[PDB]
Amino acid sequence: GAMNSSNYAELFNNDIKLFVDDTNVYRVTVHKTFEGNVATKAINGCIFTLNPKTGHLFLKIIHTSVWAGQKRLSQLAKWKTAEEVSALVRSLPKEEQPKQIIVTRKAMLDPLEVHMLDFPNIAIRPTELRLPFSAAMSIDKLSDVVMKATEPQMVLFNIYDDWLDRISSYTAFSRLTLLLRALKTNEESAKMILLSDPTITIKSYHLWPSFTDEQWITIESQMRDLILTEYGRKYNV
Amino acid sequence: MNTVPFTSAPIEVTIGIDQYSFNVKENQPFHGIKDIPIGHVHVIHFQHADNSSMRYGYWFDCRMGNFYIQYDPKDGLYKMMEERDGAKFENIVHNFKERQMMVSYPKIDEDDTWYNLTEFVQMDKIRKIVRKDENQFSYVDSSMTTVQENELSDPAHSLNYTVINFKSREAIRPGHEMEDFLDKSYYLNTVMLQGIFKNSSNYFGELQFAFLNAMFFGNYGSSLQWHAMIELICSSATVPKHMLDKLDEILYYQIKTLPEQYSDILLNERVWNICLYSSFQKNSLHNTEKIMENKYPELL
Ligand SMILES: O=C(O)CCOc1ccccc1
Repeated sequence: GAMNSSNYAELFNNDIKLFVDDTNVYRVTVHKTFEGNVATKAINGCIFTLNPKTGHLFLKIIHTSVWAGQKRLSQLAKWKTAEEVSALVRSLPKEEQPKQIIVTRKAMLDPLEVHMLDFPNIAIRPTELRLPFSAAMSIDKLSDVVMKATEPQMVLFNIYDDWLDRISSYTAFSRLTLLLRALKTNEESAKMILLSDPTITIKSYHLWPSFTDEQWITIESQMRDLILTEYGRKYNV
Repeated sequence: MNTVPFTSAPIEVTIGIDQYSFNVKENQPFHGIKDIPIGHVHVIHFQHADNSSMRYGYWFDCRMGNFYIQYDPKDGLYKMMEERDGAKFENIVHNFKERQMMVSYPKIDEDDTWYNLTEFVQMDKIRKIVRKDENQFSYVDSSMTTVQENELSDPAHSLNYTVINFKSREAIRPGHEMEDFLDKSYYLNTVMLQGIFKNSSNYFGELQFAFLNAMFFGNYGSSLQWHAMIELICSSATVPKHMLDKLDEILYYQIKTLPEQYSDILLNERVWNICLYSSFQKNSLHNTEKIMENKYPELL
């Protein structure tokens, strides 16, 4: 079935689940040709696959070479995503394989179901949550490793840093989605909020700054204000 | 010509014989159907006046024996039986005619509709889909589920249609996931035609049988099968040319025969828009497309 906010706590029970977001798999710049036409050039992309209970992000880098000589790339991208997620599941020990995969875009359902035929007991589901995972490429260290890749590559991160040492997975996911929604809504201002104190640093193995508990409360407030400010600007409220 | 006599007609009923229908009143002096063109296949079907729930009937080949109908007051339905005493049967059907309490099968000579609907339908293949080996005829009704449907609860009383499932390992070669899902030609040609049906005649025969069970009994699983078998052909980029041209004819006569007021429940909009306007064979169903647009534009 489809996921939503009635059964929202279920995301953090002990059944393993994986969100898959394909919005950054096929990425282009749109530029003008010598004959005056407009032409695309692909740039590196990524599959965003996240277990929300543990913070484990499996970031598969999609190198531009996979598109060479291919047609209908937006369609192919969904099948490429499905192929790689299926491969990820097969590479995991059985006790680590998900019981559900939740796709952020309904167009991924048939490609993933077809690639996952060998796993009849893994449920493939859409969700009715509007998740901001498209803004994953606003996280500086994720963007950097994607744009630097010269070959297909799988990179691993805990997208929650060390937060689970102090907060629940429900709370961590809420913090993540708030940060990413802010980055999606006003990227440059959201980055300013995060980097405005140069004495709070990002650990070498972390994605986010080493905020204390009280500093996170302040940051989260500033992020909620950013989002509300942009809503008011957009709708003249 | 053959005869299907009735012992009596104790309950008011609508009786179908092939594409025709007539009514019988309660305890009307009715003793069956005469003048039936021997064919290769026939169907006699029933819908009771006092309870239109359960349509039901019997597929039969007049060449495989002498068949009659007798009402069963315990089970409450008209049952087909076979008469093994031929001289007894000739004695009835050479008289009951001599009494004139039978309706005449009314075949207009211009009308080739029944073999256009059943050319590929065979009784030996029917008896594999409807498994009741002790009888030479096959009972179908409105409620019978299909083997496939049972996999998603009395297997004896099921319709054993060939399972077609576009999102199954049978349909999709490992390593060819996108290819085989977007172009079902492998599944059609290697798996279904070469592997299971053996030739297109057997394929069209099940397709035709499924259509007729959907139309005559309102059997939902049959409708699913009919549509699935159309969609498999239309979703294949590579189909023999004889098969496409023959499919257009087969579908045209099915659409032509369909009751006009039954289109909301016997035609799946998604499937038909895909086959006529989006599929590999959108340009190969010229006559079907023309009858569909001029008879059922609202669906499209
Ligand atoms: O939980 C941690 O922080 C260490 C494990 O981190 C992983 C992250 C992605 C995949 C696998 C493990």
